[PDB]
Amino acid sequence: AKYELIGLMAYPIRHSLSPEMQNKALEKAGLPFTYMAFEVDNDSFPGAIEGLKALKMRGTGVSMPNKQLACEYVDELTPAAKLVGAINTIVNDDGYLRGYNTDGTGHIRAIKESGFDIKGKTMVLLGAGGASTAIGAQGAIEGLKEIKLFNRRDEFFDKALAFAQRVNENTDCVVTVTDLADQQAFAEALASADILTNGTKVGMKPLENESLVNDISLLHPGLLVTECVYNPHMTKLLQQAQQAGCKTIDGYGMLLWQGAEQFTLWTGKDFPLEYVKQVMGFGA
Amino acid sequence: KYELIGLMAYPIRHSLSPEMQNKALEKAGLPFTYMAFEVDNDSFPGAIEGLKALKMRGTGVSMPNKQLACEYVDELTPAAKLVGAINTIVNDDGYLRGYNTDGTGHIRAIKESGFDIKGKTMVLLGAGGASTAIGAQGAIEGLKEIKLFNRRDEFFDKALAFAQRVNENTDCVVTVTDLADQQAFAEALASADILTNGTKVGMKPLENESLVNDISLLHPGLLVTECVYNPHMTKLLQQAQQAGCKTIDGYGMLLWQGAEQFTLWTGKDFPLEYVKQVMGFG
Ligand SMILES: NC(=O)c1ccc[n+]([C@@H]2O[C@H](COP(=O)([O-])OP(=O)(O)OC[C@H]3O[C@@H](n4cnc5c(N)ncnc54)[C@H](O)[C@@H]3O)[C@@H](O)[C@H]2O)c1
Ligand SMILES: NC(=O)c1ccc[n+]([C@@H]2O[C@H](COP(=O)([O-])OP(=O)(O)OC[C@H]3O[C@@H](n4cnc5c(N)ncnc54)[C@H](O)[C@@H]3O)[C@@H](O)[C@H]2O)c1
Repeated sequence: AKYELIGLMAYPIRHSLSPEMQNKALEKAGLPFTYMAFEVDNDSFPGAIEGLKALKMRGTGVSMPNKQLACEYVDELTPAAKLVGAINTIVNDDGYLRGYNTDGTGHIRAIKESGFDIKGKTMVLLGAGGASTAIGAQGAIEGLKEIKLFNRRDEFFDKALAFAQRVNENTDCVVTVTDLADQQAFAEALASADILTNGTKVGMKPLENESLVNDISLLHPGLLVTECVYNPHMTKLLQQAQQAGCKTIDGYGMLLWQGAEQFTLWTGKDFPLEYVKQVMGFGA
Repeated sequence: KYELIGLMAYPIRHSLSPEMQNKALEKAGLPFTYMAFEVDNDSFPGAIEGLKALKMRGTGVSMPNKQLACEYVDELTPAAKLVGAINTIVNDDGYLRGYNTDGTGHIRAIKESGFDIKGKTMVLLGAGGASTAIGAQGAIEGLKEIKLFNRRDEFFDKALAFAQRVNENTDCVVTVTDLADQQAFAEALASADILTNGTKVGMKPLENESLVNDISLLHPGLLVTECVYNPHMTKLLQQAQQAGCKTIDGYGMLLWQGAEQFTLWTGKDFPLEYVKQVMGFG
């Protein structure tokens, strides 16, 4: 009876790995919090937030299709989340709601944890969806000199443009958006890049048999390559990077660090990352 | 995949409901989790918004929201309408049903000892949540007469009106006597099968008293029930036991009340003997 509730507001909720990860981390540390998932869409989201406040829930993770909508229900968003226009985390600080995007802080935390310094580097970002804008937003916020966002001409292209505009106009980070079709612009981008980051669905099943990088000669050792895809754990892009001497960061790195960021936001304590890693079976 | 079952009250710190329900849930491996939420009259309406939006299976309700909660359910039981307060809400696809298991619980605890409430005469001490719950249910289930005594406080008037609702909707006879009429108390008692305390007397910081100043108001063979369960053995029960007469304690009510809630939420049978032992109610 002394535990606070932390939710997950989304629909569907069947395939989430947050519940087990947060709860196992919580048990390990013996903290007075319980994590539960709830089926919430755009129509019930407003009443769910009223519940969050009335019941004094500690917070809630947020997923499709409520991430953009949730931005309208918090009192405060971080500068990175305002760039993104979407949050996956809400923290209830005694009635005052703070909105965060731990996908961006997590991925950026995973990078730093490897001993890589973000400040002033050049990132070649593939995609402009939820993972990519969150990643680039935080990256800009933490000092990236430039971001060479490459996105095909699909339903996300204009999104890339506004994102670049927002990041450009609100940060000292220089973002350019280039059409993926221009392979030479891509070749020059990669050569000048310190980090290659895939935030697209390419690499994830069923498309598990492809990368946005046609030839490994396009990559150069010394380049750090990060992957958002965690299914499969070993993407084609990752294998290219490992077959080119590049240092790497897999999907599990972002997933675990992202979970950590949420955990600390809600508990104030450090996340037992190695433990959660083994317990969830992300080690093999 | 688990559904939430809450408790909406303030305070919540002392409630034994969370442990009982979660022990019972865990014993059967049921896909539900019970959790207490600190909620009062001002946050109750938003908390109900939350029960619907989050799709909770339901929620237990305790002070100070039992009366207010009746205005937030789509449907209430006949007993609940007589009491004017509920301790239980069940959410059936957005449709909310209110029940007062405190009534059914106490009555079930009585029937369970081997005693039949039909046609009997109960001397009912009190007019709060416990007493009106018990009286409502007891009346509905064939109680011939309810003689309730209450001091001249804020619950006296509530007692009068309560009596009226019951007297008007049941075949039960209910009277309201000033607890200060020591004579009527001994007399209206004299002819009684059941003595039931629903007041706070017996519970700390009133653990040294009883509303029974004499045993000659007790015919050892009589039935004395106590709502108080802190302490387990109240002075009113300690007298009764030494008096020789048979009694039903607060634990009986607590467990049967909890059982009803559990079955309403889960559809399963409550593991009462297990919870009893685990809770150390033995
Ligand atoms: N590791 C983690 O913690 C984590 C967290 C979030 C998302 N992800 C993963 O990251 C990936 C992206 O998810 P999201 O939510 O941002 O997706 P999203 O639907 O919001 O956007 C997908 C992006 O991929 C690009 N894309 C898709 N197919 C493409 C193709 N064939 N060629 C070129 N571009 C293509 C789109 O233009 C778009 O910019 C998914 O694999 C998801 O599983 C991982
Ligand atoms: N065992 C269970 O399941 C269960 C359930 C509910 C309540 N309870 C217990 O029942 C008792 C009553 O709780 P409630 O919710 O009905 O309280 P309540 O506030 O609603 O009503 C209190 C009643 O006690 C009377 N009273 C208070 N002090 C008195 C005094 N000094 N002398 C005479 N009468 C006095 C009042 O007039 C009133 O009628 C408490 O001990 C509570 O813990 C037990």
